[PDB]
Amino acid sequence: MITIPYLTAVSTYFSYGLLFAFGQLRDFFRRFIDWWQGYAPICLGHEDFYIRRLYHRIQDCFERPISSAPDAWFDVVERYSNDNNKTLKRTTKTSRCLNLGSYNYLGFGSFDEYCTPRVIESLKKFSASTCSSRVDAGTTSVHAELEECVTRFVGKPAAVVFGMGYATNSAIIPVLIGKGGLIISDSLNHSSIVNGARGSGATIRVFQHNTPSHLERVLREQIAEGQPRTHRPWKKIIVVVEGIYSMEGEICHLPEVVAICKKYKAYVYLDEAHSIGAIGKTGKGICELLGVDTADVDVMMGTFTKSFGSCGGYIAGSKELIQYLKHQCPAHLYATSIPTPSAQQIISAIKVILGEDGSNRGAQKLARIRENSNFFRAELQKMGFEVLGDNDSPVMPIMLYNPAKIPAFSRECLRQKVAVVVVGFPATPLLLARARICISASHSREDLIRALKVISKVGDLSGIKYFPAE
Amino acid sequence: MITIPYLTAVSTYFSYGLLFAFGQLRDFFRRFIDWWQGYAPICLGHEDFYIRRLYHRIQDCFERPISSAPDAWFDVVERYSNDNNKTLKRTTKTSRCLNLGSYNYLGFGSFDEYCTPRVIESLKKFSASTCSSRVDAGTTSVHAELEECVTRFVGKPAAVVFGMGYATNSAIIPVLIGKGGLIISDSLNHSSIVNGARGSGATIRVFQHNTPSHLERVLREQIAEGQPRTHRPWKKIIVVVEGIYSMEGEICHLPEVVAICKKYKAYVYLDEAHSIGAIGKTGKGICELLGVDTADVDVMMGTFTKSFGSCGGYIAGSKELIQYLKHQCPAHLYATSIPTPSAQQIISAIKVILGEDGSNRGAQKLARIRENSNFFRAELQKMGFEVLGDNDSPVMPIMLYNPAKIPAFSRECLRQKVAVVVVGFPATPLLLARARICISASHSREDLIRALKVISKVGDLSGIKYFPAE
Repeated sequence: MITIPYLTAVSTYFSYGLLFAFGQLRDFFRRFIDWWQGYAPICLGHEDFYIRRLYHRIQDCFERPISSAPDAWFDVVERYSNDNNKTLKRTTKTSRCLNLGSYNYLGFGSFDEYCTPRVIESLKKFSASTCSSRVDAGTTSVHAELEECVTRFVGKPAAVVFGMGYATNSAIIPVLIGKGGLIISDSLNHSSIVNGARGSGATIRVFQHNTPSHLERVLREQIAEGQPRTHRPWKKIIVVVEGIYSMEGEICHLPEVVAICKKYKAYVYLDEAHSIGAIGKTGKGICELLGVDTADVDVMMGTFTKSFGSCGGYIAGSKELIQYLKHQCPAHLYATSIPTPSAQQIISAIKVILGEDGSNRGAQKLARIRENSNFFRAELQKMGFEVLGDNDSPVMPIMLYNPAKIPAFSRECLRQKVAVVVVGFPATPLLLARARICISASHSREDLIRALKVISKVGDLSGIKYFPAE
Repeated sequence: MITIPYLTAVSTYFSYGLLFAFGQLRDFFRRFIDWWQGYAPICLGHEDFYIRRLYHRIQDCFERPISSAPDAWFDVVERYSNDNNKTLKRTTKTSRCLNLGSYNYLGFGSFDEYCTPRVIESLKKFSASTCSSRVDAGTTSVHAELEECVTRFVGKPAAVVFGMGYATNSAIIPVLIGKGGLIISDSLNHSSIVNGARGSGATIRVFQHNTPSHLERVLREQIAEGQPRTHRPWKKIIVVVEGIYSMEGEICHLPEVVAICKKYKAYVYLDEAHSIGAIGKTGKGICELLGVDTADVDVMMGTFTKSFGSCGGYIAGSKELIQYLKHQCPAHLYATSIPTPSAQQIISAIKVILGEDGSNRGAQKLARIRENSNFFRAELQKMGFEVLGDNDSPVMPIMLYNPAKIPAFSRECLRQKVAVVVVGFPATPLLLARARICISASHSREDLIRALKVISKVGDLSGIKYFPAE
């Protein structure tokens, strides 16, 4: 699924083994110096080896504090050590870098003159948020008006909105499935989905990432073998897939997945976290870009953090599914309602996207998010880099493959006034370290042109042009 | 289940091996002399080895033709060879032996003055039997009156009567169970029951003869493992047992079997072939002797050949079972009805047994069948023989254990005017050859006394007094 140059797959294992060897050696001279209030230690000796022997070496590439709105250009605060690199502290000095590590695709995480004036007015009339849950006193009028805009937008009959995009997967999967069920998940699913599956009693299998000929062969075996020990019938089967598989940048093969789930009478659980304002000619997600009937999928989970510039989540489906969840979902019963100015800013963003604001800049954003991604991705391939994903996706990871290139590609770019994101080993597979580039609809062409020459010059030093240029 | 003297288990295998060795040698000198119309042979070379090398040596102990009614005393025809023992032919000379190899328990296979005059009258008014089946023109009035006497006698709501006791098991088991079902049979079941189970598509397991602690352990495994390859659920389970296990003479442990079949929701199929006029204070069978509610068993098969002195069979059960069988049983639809004088002789025998004939000799038979069996069996044990069965059973096999004692115990007894039955290897297990003694209610005490001294003198020569006398 990823083409790896053979000579680089060898100098990566060597680079990791050298780190392992020096780390064990150094940790062996700490265990004999600890000779100099009775409870067990907070953490054992060797459960955080790669946290203190690999992460602390490059800890200045993460948790960079900014002091400006998440815009195309922000200010980055500078940090010193003051005690030989153990606890970084922040100065007063700042910079002015190009934002390429945020998520605001449509450029809503800013001050725009249709949403912020309405949200400020919906603040001084409702005071932040209610202190009760939604079934007691936290269902304001704004919370009832917003659950209609989401149903109109997404397309399904009814929807529920929560206040966290991570609790939208750990507090719902236990409700729909329980013990005796099955969950054929995709390999590269978020942590929230797997934690939600663990919170119930269901069994989890995994089919190969983004290929249906392997999804069929797993369903056949699992229905022909029943429960793992007492070969009862499987009470249910649910298949979980994602719209755009981030950190791989690929659009899912939805038409070929739904067709196989219908045949074996399994259910489908879609996850449009990255693809609900980005892809599509109207912004309706993958079910519109790929031309699939929205009633073939049973549940559709989403998130407003990335595109609409406001926290939250939702679930949409048949009108009895929503009635069941509103009566038996712990996140709906026990948790405080989503704040009011954080719901007005979703209402007034869906109005802009649908063009009901009077102006017509709801289509300029949708066109400029595409004419920027198709340009950046095309230009990176011509210089010989290795970028993944298709042509219609806001994310494009660049593969690095070497643990030592992670602090080299980031420190140079920050020094030349460009900010990016890099991902290491403990989170990713060992061999696949990458950098993630996020392109928004607020970047101008003059910025992408200037940022491509900064990247092309840094990529010569590290030698990450694995493919041949022209 | 049978105590075998060790020194006799060794001279039996030696006796059989010597027969095997001489047989192979002799058959090897026939295959080279056959040198002196194109179709394949009727029978291969070596599928009837024990028919021509073991049975032909003692073929004069079987198929003895008699020329008198099956009474306490009959006439046995004498046979010569005339061509060096290849084809026995019958003479005109006869004998007068003591009948100990028939089956008429209650002494109905004779000329008694309440049944024969009625049967002769029901003959000259109905001419043998109808030439049609029962669903077209073979349901005479006598056939409708007889199916009421059987329901009154047996006790269950409805009953069907057939014309053969062997077709009463091969044409019904296919109807009740089919493919996907299970049949836990007892080891020592008749050939008809196993053939009937083979005629359907059901699977057959076997539990250990007359022990319930092994019946439970088979049901547990078979319900915990499902179908043998595709672990579906078992569609049904039926348990087949017999009232009195002939050729072992034991009464079944019915109360401990029904209790375990209720627990696992299996069905029960009883087989009262040997125990429907013999045991019981009224002659109602094992369900009366052992005190078990007759509604705990689902199907009850029987036979009129042994006790009532007339061919036939029956099945009794719930009024919808009979309605289903009368509409979907091949033996009821395609086969000629049971003859009329052979049904009148069952009606007029059940009337005698129930005491509705005016006289009271329906209880004299039931008492004299018991005071004769309890005497004969008690006297045989005191002389040191090995007899099986309980105290309430008309059959008592005497074990011989040696293939050469089969023609020795029979030829002597016939010479001293006593007729018995012996059973060999191809039919029985190898080690267990026996003689079967049948005691009726028509034998007098003077006959049993005289027959016991003939047996006690023959048993000295062959040395079949394995147990110690007093």
